[PDB]
Amino acid sequence: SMQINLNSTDPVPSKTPFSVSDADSYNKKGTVTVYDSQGNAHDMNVYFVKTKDNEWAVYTHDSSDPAATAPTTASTTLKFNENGILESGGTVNITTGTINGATAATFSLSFLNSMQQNTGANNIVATNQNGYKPGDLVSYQINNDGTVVGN
Amino acid sequence: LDENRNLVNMQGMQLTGYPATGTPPTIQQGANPAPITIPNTLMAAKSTTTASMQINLNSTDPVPSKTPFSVSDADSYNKKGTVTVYDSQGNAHDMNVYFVKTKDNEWAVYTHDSSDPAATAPTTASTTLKFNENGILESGGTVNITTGTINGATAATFSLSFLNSMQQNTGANNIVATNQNGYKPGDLVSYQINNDGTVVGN
Amino acid sequence: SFSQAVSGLNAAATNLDVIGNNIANSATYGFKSGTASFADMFAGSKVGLGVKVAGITQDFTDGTTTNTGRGLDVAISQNGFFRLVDSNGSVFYSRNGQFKLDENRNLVNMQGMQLTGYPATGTPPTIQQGANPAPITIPNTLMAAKSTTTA
Amino acid sequence: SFSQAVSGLNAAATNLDVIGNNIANSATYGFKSGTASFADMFAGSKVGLGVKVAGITQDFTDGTTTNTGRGLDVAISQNGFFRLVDSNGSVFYSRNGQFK
Amino acid sequence: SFSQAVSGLNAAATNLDVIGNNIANSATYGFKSGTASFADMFAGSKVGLG
Amino acid sequence: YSNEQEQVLGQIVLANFANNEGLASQGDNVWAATQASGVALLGTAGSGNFGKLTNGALEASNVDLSKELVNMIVAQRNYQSNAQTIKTQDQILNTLVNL
Amino acid sequence: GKLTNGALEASNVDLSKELVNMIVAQRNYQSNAQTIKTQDQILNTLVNL
Amino acid sequence: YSNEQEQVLGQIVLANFANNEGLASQGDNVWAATQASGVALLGTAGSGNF
Amino acid sequence: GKLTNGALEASNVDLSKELVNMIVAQRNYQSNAQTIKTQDQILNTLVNL
Repeated sequence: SMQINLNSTDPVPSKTPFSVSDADSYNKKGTVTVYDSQGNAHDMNVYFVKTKDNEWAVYTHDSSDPAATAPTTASTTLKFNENGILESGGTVNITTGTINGATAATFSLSFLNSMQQNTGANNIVATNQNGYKPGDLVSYQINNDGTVVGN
Repeated sequence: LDENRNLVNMQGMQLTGYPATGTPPTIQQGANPAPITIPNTLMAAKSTTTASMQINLNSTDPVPSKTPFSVSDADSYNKKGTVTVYDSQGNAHDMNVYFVKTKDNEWAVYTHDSSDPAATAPTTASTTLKFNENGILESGGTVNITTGTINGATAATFSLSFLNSMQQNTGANNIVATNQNGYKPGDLVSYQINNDGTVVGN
Repeated sequence: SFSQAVSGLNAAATNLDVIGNNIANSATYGFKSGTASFADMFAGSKVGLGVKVAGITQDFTDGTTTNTGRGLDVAISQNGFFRLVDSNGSVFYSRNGQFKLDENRNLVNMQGMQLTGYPATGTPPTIQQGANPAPITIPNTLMAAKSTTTA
Repeated sequence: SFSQAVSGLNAAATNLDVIGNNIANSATYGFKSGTASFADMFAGSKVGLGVKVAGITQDFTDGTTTNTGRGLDVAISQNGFFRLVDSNGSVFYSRNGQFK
Repeated sequence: SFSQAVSGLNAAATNLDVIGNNIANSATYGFKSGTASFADMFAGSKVGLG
Repeated sequence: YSNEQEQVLGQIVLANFANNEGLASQGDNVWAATQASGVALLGTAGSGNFGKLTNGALEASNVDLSKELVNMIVAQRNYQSNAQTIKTQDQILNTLVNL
Repeated sequence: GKLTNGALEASNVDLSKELVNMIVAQRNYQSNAQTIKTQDQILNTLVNL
Repeated sequence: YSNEQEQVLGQIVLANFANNEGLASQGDNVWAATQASGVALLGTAGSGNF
Repeated sequence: GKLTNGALEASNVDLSKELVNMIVAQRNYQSNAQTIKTQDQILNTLVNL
């Protein structure tokens, strides 16, 4: 999940088409670190490019995979209503690459609660994901309600 | 202030109080007490519905020389003022209000949105303020004003008021007060507890 | 029946230890004082079984800013916390702004904890405000030249 | 208990020794001031076990340049260190420029 | 507590050093005098630290 | 650099917490985020809910020595009062045993 | 940096700062001594029970 | 060493037990592993549960 | 190490650090004496039965 705030006053980037190397080709870049089946970290980069007022094309790339194909097609399209609330395109199923033969992870990226209004600039409100890496026991505790929790 | 944004004591029991409901939020004392929470939830924008401009006018001002009106020409009008309103997305609309003296105690006010580049310059009177024998505003103090449509946001229409405006032998035309009920989105900066128990987030 | 007197003595000792620790760390840039919070432990009867320390609360008020001058030194005003990582990847936070460059040219504090931040990549490098925070490095490698393409 | 106050006294004494070294070295060509950096010693409990001296940091600010009229006297402006060798071949670095 | 007086003393010493440097360059062609600029150091509390 | 051109190597990130009192101190003037303090919100200085950075300066501790000394005096007196209570219970028990 | 001939780089020790820091340090030391005195009185009180 | 090069000689090992309270104290600030404490887990400092 | 002529290596005993340890060890000694007195009273109340 990625809740973001976008500015309605941003001009459309001049440098068509979108290029990862070209900073002028996109409006905003964010990163989310996901974990595959084995536990390798994939730094998925999500790019927001404004096309028409109330429209934002979203591209995705894998920064941990050296063999990931260059994104040439818009991954999804966020459309915000006239009140700045997201209307459609807030969820998309995305599959990462393969690193050292590890099975790629297919996960639903959701832009729920994302809003486009007259903020200061493009700011990412929150990012989260439900995957993790292998972990070793460090400590244990008994909470107030009696639940035993290992950290 | 715990992780869930509730006000709790050292032992974790949640402080209770009257909650705020509605827009703008106000304390509704008819409800049962509920735990007090302070979310970071960004505050959304409010498109303007009421604006007010109190101004004092000079009696000795001569009528504009260069008829007809042009928003470009300064000598074409007596006074120009700016009020910032906000649409559904919180975008800033800079309403320029133009004062041209027409006859004795009669002042035509024009409204033009300068934030929209494609908006046409007004050519017809938006309102005609009428001042009585001594400043006392007579009629025309309230006018419906419609914004332009900027960047796909809903245009905000609002009632703009000239109540308590006066026209006398003041030295020059200068704006006394400009108010509007709209605001742009804002993030939580601070929180405080007043001496009356109200929890206020700035 | 010493149930109350022993608890009171322990609470007084805890408070005195907190006061002494505050006195001792008086010259520790980035130190916040502490205060013990006490609570009674009535249990069924009305005799007031004793007292207990409900916790130790910090005092996160900004201290006086002293212009030591050393360039690396950075003082923080209002809210915020400096973010560091140890050799094992754990994330820690500190208000102490006394930094130095180690042998591998990594911004570290007195204890060797690596200061983190948004790194820059590309040519010319741009601050990757999205890129997950990484340790900040100051390489001494010679800077390459850019062929003139716009004048 | 006693440990916190003992550590505080030790840190204050170390600071005072650093100050004394600086003040006794006020007239020393190429000397750089020192400052003691302290850190607390929280360990598990929230009681704040005490403080410790994290280290002593030198202040490498360029000092005032004073002329002497000797041809073998040279001072390093900005950054840079004189490289010296002892009898055993061990290397050393110093900002003092008094040579004979 | 002590930090306020320390900051005041350091500012006064800086001003004295600037004045002494300006006097030392009383005869220095092309030299332009310098003056220190001071500002208070309020931080949260209304005491106005230094 | 020496070619009359500069580069940007990084930008120091700042962290803000919902519960400052929930941070567990690990020593060496270093704090660690735990369950009570919530997840760290990251940002830059001067933007959002973060204060700016002062260069060439350090933030000293907020420990006032006068208040600490007075509190030490008061806590010593409270400790001695509790010790007097302990002595009272000791004398009561001694009186009962001597019966 | 460049080298200046016929001169030496003096120390960077400013005396006023050293004096003020000495005053602060001594007072801190006295405060910690008072803390030790308080805890000593505490232990005496507990022993003399 | 004197040849401007350092050489490692070994690494101190750390042992953690499932039950610290089950260790049988042998005196001389020394503990011994027992069945109640369980088999000692060996490792390096600063990693895992060390 | 090197040899410096016309110089002497003074002792490494710091008086401050010692006096504090003297106070702490005094308190430990008094606590042990208190334990001895407690065991003495134990034997007394057992004997006088």
